[PDB]
Amino acid sequence: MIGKRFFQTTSKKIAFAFAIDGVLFRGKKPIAGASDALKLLNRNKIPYILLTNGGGFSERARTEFISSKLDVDVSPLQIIQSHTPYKSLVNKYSRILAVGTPSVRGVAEGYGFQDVVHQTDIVRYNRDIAPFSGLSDEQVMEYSRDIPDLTTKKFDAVLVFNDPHDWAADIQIISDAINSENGMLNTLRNEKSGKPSIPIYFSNQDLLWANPYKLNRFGQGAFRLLVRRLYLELNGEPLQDYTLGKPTKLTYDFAHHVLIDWEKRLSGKIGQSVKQKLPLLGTKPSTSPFHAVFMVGDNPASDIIGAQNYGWNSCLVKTGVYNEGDDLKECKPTLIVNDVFDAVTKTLEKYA
Amino acid sequence: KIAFAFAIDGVLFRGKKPIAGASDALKLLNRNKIPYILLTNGGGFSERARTEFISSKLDVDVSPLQIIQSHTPYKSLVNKYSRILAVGTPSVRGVAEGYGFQDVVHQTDIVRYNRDIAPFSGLSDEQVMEYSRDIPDLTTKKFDAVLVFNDPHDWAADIQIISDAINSENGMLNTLRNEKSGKPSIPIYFSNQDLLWANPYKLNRFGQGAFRLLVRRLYLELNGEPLQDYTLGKPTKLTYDFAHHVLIDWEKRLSGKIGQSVKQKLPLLGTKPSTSPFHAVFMVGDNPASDIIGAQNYGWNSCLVKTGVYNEGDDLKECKPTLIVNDVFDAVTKTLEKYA
Ligand SMILES: O=P(O)(O)OC[C@@H](O)CO
Ligand SMILES: O=P(O)(O)OC[C@@H](O)CO
Ligand SMILES: [Mg+2]
Ligand SMILES: [Mg+2]
Ligand SMILES: [Mg+2]
Repeated sequence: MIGKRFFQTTSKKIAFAFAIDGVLFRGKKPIAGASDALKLLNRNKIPYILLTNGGGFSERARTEFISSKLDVDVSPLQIIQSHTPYKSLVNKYSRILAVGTPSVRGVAEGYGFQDVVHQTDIVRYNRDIAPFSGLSDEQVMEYSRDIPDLTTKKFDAVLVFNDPHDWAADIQIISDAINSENGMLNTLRNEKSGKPSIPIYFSNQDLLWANPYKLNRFGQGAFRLLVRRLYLELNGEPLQDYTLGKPTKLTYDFAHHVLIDWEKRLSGKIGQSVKQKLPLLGTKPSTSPFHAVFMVGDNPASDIIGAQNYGWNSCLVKTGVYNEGDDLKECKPTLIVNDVFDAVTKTLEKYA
Repeated sequence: KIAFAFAIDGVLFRGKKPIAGASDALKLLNRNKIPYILLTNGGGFSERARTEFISSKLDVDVSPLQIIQSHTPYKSLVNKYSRILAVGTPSVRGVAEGYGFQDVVHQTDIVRYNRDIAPFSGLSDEQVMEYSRDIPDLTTKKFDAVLVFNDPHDWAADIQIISDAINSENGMLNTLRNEKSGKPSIPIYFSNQDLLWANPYKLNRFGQGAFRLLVRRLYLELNGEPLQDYTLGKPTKLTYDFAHHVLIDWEKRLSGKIGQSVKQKLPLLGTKPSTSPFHAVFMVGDNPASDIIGAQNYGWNSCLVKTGVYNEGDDLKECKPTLIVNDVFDAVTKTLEKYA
């Protein structure tokens, strides 16, 4: 690094994986320096991915939005959102309750799930299932659909894609499913268990996240704690669930595959028109071309501990969840810096 | 003298629909001049509005003076807390104002103020305009307490906003205190700990007790200490004492010792009645964890019905109803035939 320019010093490959909320954006507004940071990497063909516990729309839709806001080209191949690894569950669960904002229905169908039911479809079917739903009539008409065989075909899993926006209904409906008789709507099992009636996946355990507001807000990790609390109260055993998203090894392994394939494309070893193969859930990449990968994040409990457990390096920024002075617990970030631009420039200068 | 205290949900009504025999039961008590109150953990509207609705649907006369709702004893708090966050359905703002609280803020008024405070609020712009108000000095006047009147209908916002108040710097909006503690930044009251209740749906639904467990779980997660909260509603002693006073006074009005013209003095919170003029009071409820254990701990008798939360065969791992019966009419007829 020299002033604003980068200068390759070695053939050793360094890569970055960026969180988005609290690192590149707050809400829909870019963080100062975020555009400059990715422009520098693009200019010098340094591989990076966006590894975010956010979600709600398709990978293409989200990267097109980011590209336009940051004035830089980000490929849909560069992003892993919280629910992206759900692509690998499509052959496992025929009918899913896809929980999230109403846009997750389209995301789930796009991934290939055979029979997607959104939680608003159950409110639509019978308002009295969710007595504390806030949905107005206009919202029910926009969000929900009549579903064939809603009450005669079992649900096979609950997949939480992102945070839904009507939690008294969302929590009631999830609880109904995981305490049902073998996943049939309108049923309740006789026997208590730590094992839910059908499996339930959460894609993000972030208790807190940084949106436009000056104070950290609860995220899906908080939602998960709430579902779990009521499950325990009804069963007397903690809920056996599945978790994906940072800091899980499941998500880091998936992300690592994506990064490896991206670098092959970036370096011209693979054509821009070659379809990308979905990584197998639970598998470590065969190779790893990177001398180091730096996770750039704002949340010690997600980004930093996730990178650390995985064996990646990490930059902790101060533009999101973390404020200087906060207890890092067992986190030892490789660098702590003000913002994403400083993260990239200081990492390249030190480690490249 | 024998008296009755009825739960409403799962005993007299499922949602807005009367349970069969409910009307006949209260008409039987009226015909025979037997005093009763409605002691409910539901709420949302003023005492008068609720009893007018019940009177209409059951074709009987129920006085506003006969009901204690979850939040009725909040009337005793009006000279304690100037500005309150009044949480619940939008009608609870009006209930609070009617009670005499001086500066009532509903949780939707904070969503109106800044949508970014509640990123997972489901409120549409039309709902915000209908439910909320333009409160003066939301950010420069401290909140004095959080009072949960009934279940609100937008829990991601409602939980986020209550969490902000109880972790704030001394009640000021847009602040977060530096030190963790089991003591919330301002006091918080819940009016109903019912984990479950019976609405029109065939399976029991979560109630405010579930909402309370959720607020407490995130408070514990941020603070490492359990939340020091206040709780009212059945089965609490605070609510039963309050109801007992109301029952006493209603019987004095039913007989004639007190004239109808007389304004009813508010029972001060936390005090037991000086007297106890009833041979027996029977609490008629559907929920063992609320109605039955409440009456039992208070020293009242009880009838558990099967038209709400309880199903034949459920374990009653603690409480012992005096009678278990099919419905409210069987509770009334069987109790009178045996204990009157
Ligand atoms: O910082 P990101 O990109 O992982 O996203 C944070 C998410 O928890 C948003 O809910
Ligand atoms: O049976 P009630 O009349 O006390 O009402 C039960 C409440 O939990 C309803 O929210
Ligand atoms: Mg973040
Ligand atoms: Mg709504
Ligand atoms: Mg009841």
